[PDB]
Amino acid sequence: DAVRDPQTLEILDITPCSFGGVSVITPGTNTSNQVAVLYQGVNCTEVSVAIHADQLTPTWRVYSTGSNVFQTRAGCLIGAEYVNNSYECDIPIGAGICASYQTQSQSIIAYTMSLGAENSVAYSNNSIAIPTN
Amino acid sequence: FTISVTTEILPVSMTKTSVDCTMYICGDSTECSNLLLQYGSFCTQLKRALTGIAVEQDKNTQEVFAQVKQIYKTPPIKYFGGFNFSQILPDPSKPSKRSPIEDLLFNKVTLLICAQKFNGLTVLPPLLTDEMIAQYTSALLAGTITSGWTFGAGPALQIPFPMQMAYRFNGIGVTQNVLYENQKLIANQFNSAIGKIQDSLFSTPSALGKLQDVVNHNAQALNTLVKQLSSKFGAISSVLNDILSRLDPPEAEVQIDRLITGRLQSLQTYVTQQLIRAAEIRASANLAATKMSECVLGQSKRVDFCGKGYHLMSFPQSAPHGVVFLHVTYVPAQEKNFTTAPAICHDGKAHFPREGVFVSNGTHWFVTQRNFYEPQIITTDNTFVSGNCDVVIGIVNNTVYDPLQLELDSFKE
Amino acid sequence: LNTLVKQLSSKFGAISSVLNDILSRLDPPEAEVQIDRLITGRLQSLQTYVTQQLIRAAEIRASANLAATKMSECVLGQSKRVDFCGKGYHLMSFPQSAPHGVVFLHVTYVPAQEKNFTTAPAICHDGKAHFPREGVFVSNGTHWFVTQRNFYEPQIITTDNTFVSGNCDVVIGIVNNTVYDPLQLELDSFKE
Ligand SMILES: *[C@@H]1O[C@H](CO)[C@@H](O[C@@H]2O[C@H](CO)[C@@H](O)[C@H](O)[C@H]2NC(C)=O)[C@H](O)[C@H]1NC(C)=O
Ligand SMILES: *[C@@H]1O[C@H](CO)[C@@H](O[C@@H]2O[C@H](CO)[C@@H](O)[C@H](O)[C@H]2NC(C)=O)[C@H](O)[C@H]1NC(C)=O
Ligand SMILES: *[C@@H]1O[C@H](CO)[C@@H](O[C@@H]2O[C@H](CO)[C@@H](O)[C@H](O)[C@H]2NC(C)=O)[C@H](O)[C@H]1NC(C)=O
Ligand SMILES: *[C@@H]1O[C@H](CO)[C@@H](O[C@@H]2O[C@H](CO)[C@@H](O)[C@H](O)[C@H]2NC(C)=O)[C@H](O)[C@H]1NC(C)=O
Ligand SMILES: *[C@@H]1O[C@H](CO)[C@@H](O[C@@H]2O[C@H](CO)[C@@H](O)[C@H](O)[C@H]2NC(C)=O)[C@H](O)[C@H]1NC(C)=O
Ligand SMILES: *[C@@H]1O[C@H](CO)[C@@H](O[C@@H]2O[C@H](CO)[C@@H](O)[C@H](O)[C@H]2NC(C)=O)[C@H](O)[C@H]1NC(C)=O
Ligand SMILES: *[C@@H]1O[C@H](CO)[C@@H](O[C@@H]2O[C@H](CO)[C@@H](O)[C@H](O)[C@H]2NC(C)=O)[C@H](O)[C@H]1NC(C)=O
Ligand SMILES: *[C@@H]1O[C@H](CO)[C@@H](O[C@@H]2O[C@H](CO)[C@@H](O)[C@H](O)[C@H]2NC(C)=O)[C@H](O)[C@H]1NC(C)=O
Repeated sequence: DAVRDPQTLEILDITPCSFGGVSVITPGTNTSNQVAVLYQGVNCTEVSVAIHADQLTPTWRVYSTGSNVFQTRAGCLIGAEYVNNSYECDIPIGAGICASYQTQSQSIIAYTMSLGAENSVAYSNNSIAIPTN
Repeated sequence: FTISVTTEILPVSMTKTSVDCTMYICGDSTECSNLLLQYGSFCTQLKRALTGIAVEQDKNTQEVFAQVKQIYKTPPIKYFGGFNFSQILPDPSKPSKRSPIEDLLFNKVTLLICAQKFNGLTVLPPLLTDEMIAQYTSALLAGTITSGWTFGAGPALQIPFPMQMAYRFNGIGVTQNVLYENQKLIANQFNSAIGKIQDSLFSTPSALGKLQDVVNHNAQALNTLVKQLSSKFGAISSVLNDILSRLDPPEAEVQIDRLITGRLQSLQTYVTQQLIRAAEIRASANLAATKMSECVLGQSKRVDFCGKGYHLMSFPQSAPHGVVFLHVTYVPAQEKNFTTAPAICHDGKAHFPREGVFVSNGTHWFVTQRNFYEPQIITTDNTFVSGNCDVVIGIVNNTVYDPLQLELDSFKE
Repeated sequence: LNTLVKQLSSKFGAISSVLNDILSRLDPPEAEVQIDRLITGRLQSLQTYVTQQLIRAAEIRASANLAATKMSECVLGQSKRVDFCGKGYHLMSFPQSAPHGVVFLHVTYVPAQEKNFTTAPAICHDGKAHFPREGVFVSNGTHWFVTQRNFYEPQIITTDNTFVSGNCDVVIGIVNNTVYDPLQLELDSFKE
């Protein structure tokens, strides 16, 4: 975990390599051919600087940081745009964040889940509701 | 009588893990991976098993908690007939909209160790955060205190809370006039019991044992899997770079095959034990979903299912990796003994009670309901007639007053 | 099954995966050494297959027990357990056979069109409180009725709908109303 430098007497911690899984988020191939990429459990302020001249393990790095780069609690999402809306979950990414393929003309978006329609029962101490049908 | 609130704690899900088998077995070396690909497809099976476990654990919490079509809210004024649910409703002062009981349940379960899972081991986050599960439990609570069991069948239909409690008293077999004549006292008993839960889990340090056992089992399995990577399995060294840079390749490959076999067996034992534990957690989550459907969304007649006693109603609370059910039940209390008969001999006709029993202290006979002492005068409306009096064993002499003949004989003459 | 058959074509550190090629190329003292790696690999694949089949068999047994309980409880009777036999109040269920399983068609209720009313827990008539035998007291705004709980069907409040328990000084929310005794209305006319 830690090593003393044997030349100058200070103490330095050792942190291992970042690494992680790469997930590809797609709709059906009968619908479209564009995809989004999730790098799992990774702050992507270092994904951008790790894109070098043929150094990273995945050979495809064409996406890089060409916009739509979003930080989630489940990792970093590239190729999907975050919106300030809430729909029913379509493709689960994680930590309350899902993705879908909708209009705006037609692209992959990321959002937080809506748990349901909002309701408020009109409670009173002297009122009832009774079905007729 | 007595109203009692008990707690039942059920685990619903566990942690989601993913393993890179090539990184775990092979310490970023090209040729030891070349021996690893000679073994076929033992790694895709482990990957498929772990993904199936993770998807199942996401499915478990959605089965237990996501059972409302709409999110319900309490009215901004909160007076429910003297019943006082501030210990279980969420408060808005806290940044997390959780009840006080949920705040203690979050604080009690104690969830360099995270810096050691860096050998291909990754822990995935759950799909539903703690906030969303809290909004599920608040929606369930608001729907069950503002509508009753009506929102579990169709649309939510409002009813005052004492009328709902009278419905539930009729459900357990007691007339509802017992409620309305004792309401305040009944409310006070509820306001006692929901208080005591606040300390009953607090003084006891082993109350939340199941969720802590889930956390401890996952942690020790992960730590054992990491510690097994530093064993030799029949070699000079467990370090792959030292054995690579010390010997020639023809003996190096046939010796590191032993490390490959040992690490592969440790991975297989870990995956099989996670499969068995995932089956057990799936069974527990199915039981928790059944109790949420039957104890919370309705009133249950099954004995000892929703707590000890006669079930009145239940409340859900969320917990780390689980759920806590607060079961409110009706327990009988101070009882008296009387003499009883199966029938009454009046005019050569036997009278049986429509509902209730015949009781006597020694002088007179009365008809009472079975679960509460409320004696009433035996009339022809309380009893029904069947046969003569020579067939029933234990029939006694008494009189049965007709409330029609007396008024006719008074008013006509 | 495809994984188990495809696993048969790997070497496990031997010269070849074909056993007859190993026997037809080498002398027996080296042939046994080459065979033992294949034997260990194929035993390991068979044991993993049997263990995973046992786990899946337990998982199928649990759902088969659940389906047997659903056939006993939803089809051969009517169940009061909530959300066991579908959504709503249970009426019936029908079985259908499917490849490797069963499909249950659950017939249930949904209450559809609701109306809003005002309620009281009791009725003050003559210094005596009246509680409904079955149903609730319902006012549209002017008159009061007794209905059943799951369907709106108003009826005139009589002594055949309610029962009497005590006076009118203990129930919180009791209201003024009249209660019609159907004996006195008949007995005050034919006698005179
Ligand atoms: C119906 O609702 C009102 C408002 O919610 C109730 O008023 C509460 O009454 C209790 C005692 O019965 C007090 O402790 C509360 O402070 C009151 N809340 C208020 C004024 O906001 C009231 O009980 C009900 N109406 C009637 C006529 O009794
Ligand atoms: C109870 O609901 C049914 C529908 O389930 C109503 O029947 C409809 O009545 C309207 C008015 O006559 C017709 O236009 C529809 O065609 C009927 N639908 C069907 C499927 O028959 C019925 O009227 C309702 N009853 C009340 C009193 O509201
Ligand atoms: C419901 O119960 C809570 C206790 O959980 C009551 O809150 C107490 O109120 C008194 C009077 O203001 C304070 O002295 C206490 O400190 C409060 N306790 C807590 C834990 O905050 C609350 O008043 C009750 N509700 C009603 C309507 O009376
Ligand atoms: C039924 O039991 C309750 C206790 O659960 C009794 O209520 C107590 O009665 C005594 C005597 O008057 C009081 O000192 C207490 O304060 C009461 N407790 C509460 C919570 O109100 C009740 O009296 C019993 N009923 C009968 C008929 O014996
Ligand atoms: C058995 O219980 C009943 C309860 O009503 C008692 O019956 C009444 O007792 C009083 C005593 O003063 C009499 O004035 C009433 O006429 C009785 N009622 C009827 C309907 O007869 C009865 O006394 C109790 N027995 C004992 C031994 O206490
Ligand atoms: C009260 O019940 C007793 C039995 O416990 C009845 O006594 C006998 O009843 C039989 C059958 O009617 C008669 O033949 C006998 O003559 C009765 N014995 C006596 C000693 O009278 C009795 O009839 C019942 N009724 C009354 C009003 O006492
Ligand atoms: C509450 O329901 C009763 C049902 O009888 C209504 O009373 C009747 O209303 C009709 C419509 O005007 C009249 O023709 C009848 O003569 C009324 N009957 C009686 C006995 O008065 C009553 O109007 C309803 N109230 C409201 C406000 O809708
Ligand atoms: C109707 O209910 C009211 C209360 O809402 C009763 O009115 C009170 O009755 C007592 C007992 O007779 C009187 O002492 C009070 O003066 C009454 N209060 C008021 C404000 O007038 C009433 O008795 C009930 N019955 C009838 C027929 O009106």
